Amino acid sequence: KIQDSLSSTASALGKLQDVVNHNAQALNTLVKQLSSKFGAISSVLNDI
Amino acid sequence: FSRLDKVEAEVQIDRLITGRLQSLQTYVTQQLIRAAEIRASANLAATKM
Repeated sequence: KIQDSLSSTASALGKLQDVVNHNAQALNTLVKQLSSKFGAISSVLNDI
Repeated sequence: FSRLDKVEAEVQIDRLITGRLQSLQTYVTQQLIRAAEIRASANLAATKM
């Protein structure tokens, strides 16, 4: 019974999914966060 | 704003907003540390119970 009980729902594996989602979200926030200007002329160094 | 032109005063207000944001970040980091310690204590209490 436990075999079908695992796959019947989808919230049983919450913790590991939360871990991987947190890691991916942190990475994505970090990569997107460099688009800011921080009160400068532009976010691209070469044009500056 | 009330005494200077925008082009120069905007730099000063940017300095101020950056400082306030950093202070908020420090507060939140302290809160995270305290929450972690409290979580450890709560787990100990749950085991006790």
